[PDB]
Amino acid sequence: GAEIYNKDGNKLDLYGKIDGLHYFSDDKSVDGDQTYMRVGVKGETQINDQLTGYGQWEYNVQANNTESSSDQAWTRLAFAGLKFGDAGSFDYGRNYGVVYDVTSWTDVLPEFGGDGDTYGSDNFLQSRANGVATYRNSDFFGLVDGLNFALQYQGKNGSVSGEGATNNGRGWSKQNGDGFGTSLTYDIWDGISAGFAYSHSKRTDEQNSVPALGRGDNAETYTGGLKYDANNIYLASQYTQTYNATRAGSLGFANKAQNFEVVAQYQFDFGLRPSVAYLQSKGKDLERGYGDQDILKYVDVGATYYFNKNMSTYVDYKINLLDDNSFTRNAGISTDDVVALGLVYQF
Amino acid sequence: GAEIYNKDGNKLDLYGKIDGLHYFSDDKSVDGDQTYMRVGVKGETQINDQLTGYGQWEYNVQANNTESSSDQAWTRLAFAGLKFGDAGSFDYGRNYGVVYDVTSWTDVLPEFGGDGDTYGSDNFLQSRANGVATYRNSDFFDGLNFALQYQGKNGSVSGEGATNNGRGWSKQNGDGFGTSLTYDIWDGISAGFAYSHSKRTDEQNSVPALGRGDNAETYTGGLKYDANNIYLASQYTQTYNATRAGSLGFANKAQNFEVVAQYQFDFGLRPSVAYLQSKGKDLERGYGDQDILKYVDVGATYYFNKNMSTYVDYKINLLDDNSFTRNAGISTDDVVALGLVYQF
Amino acid sequence: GAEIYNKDGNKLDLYGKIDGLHYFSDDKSVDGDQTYMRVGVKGETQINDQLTGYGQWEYNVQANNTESSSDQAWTRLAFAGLKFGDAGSFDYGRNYGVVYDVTSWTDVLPEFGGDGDTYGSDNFLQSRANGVATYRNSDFFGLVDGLNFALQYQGKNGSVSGEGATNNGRGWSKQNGDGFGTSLTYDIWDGISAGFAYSHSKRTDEQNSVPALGRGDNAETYTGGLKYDANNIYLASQYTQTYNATRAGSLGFANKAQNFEVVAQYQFDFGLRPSVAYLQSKGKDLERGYGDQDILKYVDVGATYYFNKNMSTYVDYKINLLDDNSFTRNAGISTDDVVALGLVYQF
Repeated sequence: GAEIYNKDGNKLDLYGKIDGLHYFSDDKSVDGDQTYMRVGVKGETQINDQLTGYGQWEYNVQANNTESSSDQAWTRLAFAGLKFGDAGSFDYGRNYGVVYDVTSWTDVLPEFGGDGDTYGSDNFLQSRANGVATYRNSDFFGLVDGLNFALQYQGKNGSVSGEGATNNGRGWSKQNGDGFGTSLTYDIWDGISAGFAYSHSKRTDEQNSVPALGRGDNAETYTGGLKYDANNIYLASQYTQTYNATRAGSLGFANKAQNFEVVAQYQFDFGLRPSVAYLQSKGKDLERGYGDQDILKYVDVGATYYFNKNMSTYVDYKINLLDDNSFTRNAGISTDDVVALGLVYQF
Repeated sequence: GAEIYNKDGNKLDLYGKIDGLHYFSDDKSVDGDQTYMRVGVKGETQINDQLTGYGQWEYNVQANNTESSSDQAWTRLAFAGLKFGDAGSFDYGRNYGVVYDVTSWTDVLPEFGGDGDTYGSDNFLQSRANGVATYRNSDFFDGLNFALQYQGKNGSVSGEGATNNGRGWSKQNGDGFGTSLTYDIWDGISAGFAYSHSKRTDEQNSVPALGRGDNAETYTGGLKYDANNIYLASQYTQTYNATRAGSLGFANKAQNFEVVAQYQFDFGLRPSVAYLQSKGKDLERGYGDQDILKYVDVGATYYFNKNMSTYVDYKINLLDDNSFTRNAGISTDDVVALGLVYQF
Repeated sequence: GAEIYNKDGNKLDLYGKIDGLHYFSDDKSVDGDQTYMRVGVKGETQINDQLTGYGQWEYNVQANNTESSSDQAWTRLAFAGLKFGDAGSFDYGRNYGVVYDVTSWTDVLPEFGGDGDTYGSDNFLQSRANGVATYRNSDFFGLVDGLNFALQYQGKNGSVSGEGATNNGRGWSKQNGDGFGTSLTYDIWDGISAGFAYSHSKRTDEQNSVPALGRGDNAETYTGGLKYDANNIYLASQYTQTYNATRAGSLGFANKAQNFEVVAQYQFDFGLRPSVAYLQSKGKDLERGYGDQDILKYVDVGATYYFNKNMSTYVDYKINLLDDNSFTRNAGISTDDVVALGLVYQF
């Protein structure tokens, strides 16, 4: 929270956290210090009785490498928008894709989970993305309480140079063409919710030529999710079928993929919040003889102790169930277990 | 604005904007998402009845690329200074060159214009620069503002012409100075003049193919009308070895001209029309006289209030594609910009 | 200072400085504009009567290069911690090594001194380091007033690739293995203090193979310091003996080294604060025929004028006493004088 300005209908919210974090793992690419911090600003201005303008900015700053290292900070979110009361809201910039409106229900683990597992950042509309225009409608205007739907469009994010280039070029793993997404969530009963999400994007020419894995003109995602959040109990499950949209590590994309996440949590009155979860990502029809491969598969057990709204500490144990093989080695998929210890100050 | 601290005579101002921006162009180096944000801090402390100290920092953060991209943020401004009441002020750090005291009068377009057009950043004293010492005097000890500015050498990465903060030839400079003078002859009518003289580095005279000379010079004159919901501003600058000729180097001499007309409606709409051109002369490699920049700008901005706005800007590029534009990398396509800005 | 939030027992402090700085030197790697700024956040939350949580973040942003330059900003500090009253405190993240608890007594020069001289940043536990767990006890609980001790542990910070790698790899100069440190300072009077510091770390494989200078499995530092700070007079001395821990420029580490810093200052009532100091770093038993070599040696004279608590200006003159030879030339150690002019706004 930490509202630092609230004068003349203009509110400024300064949020962020400092996370002293350490990983223990046989994977040397993962083991070691993981300390980082986040800094953010939420701003809001009242234009008239029916119109409110807003903007948000979220910045990730790593603190686990030296003062001469490179690329230690990056923007997670940055968008400006207008809210027209019950009509809805629209914003554009770097924001979360609507697919995350459902898959975030399982992104509640102490440390692991979320982007970088079954889905990644800058991975079409599955997570945070560049240049997304998002329309959101709350409670179906004034009709149905708990019914939310969103419509989203994303412009092409092409290559660095060449015919498929845009001003903000990237590598094939983080490219996209013109695409759209839609999400729909409803609370059938108190504490129980169901959600659906769909996204369809054009694939770029470099995605079909540079990597060895993944061929197709369109990336598609079908997502369904459930949530129970009542009586100090949190239960969430999420199943997604992707087409030419799930990353197969360094090697490319999977032609088809089935991702599944499920998590169970309980919140004690004195602050402890133990958590158990299972995540898997099944790839199908891979090129170069890989065929059907496990991209992700692990069981997560951990807990978080909340001192208050500004301080917490946690332990997270990722029990990796992947078997080391040619695919995991060539794609760069980690198969070792990791234990995470964190102490977080939030503001 | 958004002053967040004001206790015991010390004020701290937190300003900035978040700009959801998108470009439409046949030029692939320009087309696509352009979302960025800026965050800044203005600080002021009162030392005594006649002395006030201050510092400012302005930071640009791009938001149009991935979380693994590189060089997405940079400092636009960072300087500390002392104010001697009405007598004037002195400050040092990364600040605008005094040439911008006049050329900023035309830097009022919805999206385009300013640095990156007839002049650039780190381009001698034309815009934001490193290591500038600036003295400013108000009402000339009335209504007449004068500035004297000095900039230390900003050399190469290594070699004889190196400094601790080395750069490439396009953004290098030697020891230089500038001076500016603006006056309001009538209510709402202003005239300005600016001069700049800098030593050029050896790499600027050896590495690029275009531009040869020991000194960079700038002569600028400007007019501005700002009254009755009407804004009119014009600016003419003649440079010598100071206007960039794209990737190829500098123009030996160049004539830049900017003019803009705007109207502010009471309900928030602000349409804008402008014309910009950059004529390079006496270029090497057989180029001779070349158009570096030439376009007509039309657009408008709607201000919801002091914290929220939306704008569209259309750059009608009048440059003809030829050997010079292709080799220098100068865009000749049109650009359309759509933006939604939150300010704090 | 500049506390911007203080509500419901949660305080947020926003600090920093803007330093308009210029160096004059025959050394082209040092001469020119050195303008930079610092921004920091100090946060504190009260959990209960006996427990307080906190976090701090410090960010360095250079302003002396262009808007197209690279790696102009980096994190100096980022850690989260808990205070259990008189029992002590613990924090983890990027923080100062306990050796600096003593050597900071001489880090009081107008511009020079500190990191980059006898010791550097990311240099085992001598200065700011990644992934340090620090326990600190003040006044020996409540029993011995003015007696402070600290115990510190640092995990391995290995290479970018290979067997000795961690997730946050660096080059050999800023690598470390598992290490620990301890510090002890006592205030005999309110202005007279004595301090001791010890540090022991395992060395990485790249530190013994890539550089030409410095061989050994363990890095050690022994530090003792004296300080007088009363009656507008500041006197401080610090002597450190290192083993395979002092950097010998580009060539590697010194097998053993003796560092000495001494500084004398006086504070006038009208704001002027003249300063004189001497710093030296004597290397011993260097390979390739270097033997005993001077790594650092200069006399510092300067002054700082404080306008108030938020504005200051200073001049600092480094009179370099190093003679140019084969070692200084090959290691890249500057032997020229430097004059610094600074104007600082603080918030």
